[PDB]
Amino acid sequence: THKRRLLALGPGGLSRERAGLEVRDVHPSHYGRMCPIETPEGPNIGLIG
DNA sequence: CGAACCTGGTCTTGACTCCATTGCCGGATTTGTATTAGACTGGCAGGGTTGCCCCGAAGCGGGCG
Repeated sequence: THKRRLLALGPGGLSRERAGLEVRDVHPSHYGRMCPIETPEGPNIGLIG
């Protein structure tokens, strides 16, 4: 699970200081394409899936 | 009762040794400067991608003198 992991913060990706809370949220196009359960639990909720 | 003894510190003499310490002294290296003569004549360059708030500044529409 450290491979096959989707990340959302990099060069050209969204930094935490510019992170919008809309991108944190799941929405029903993740069904089958991402997992709403598994994500980091600290301040990086929803960015890393 | 008095006379020597050997030995502690306490100190002195003088000779010996040994090593710092400059002083050259000659050479090695190293730091800075100058000089290249055909002709050359205006840059690459991504972080920006928030949200909110306060505020300063431009700019134009609005009445105005």
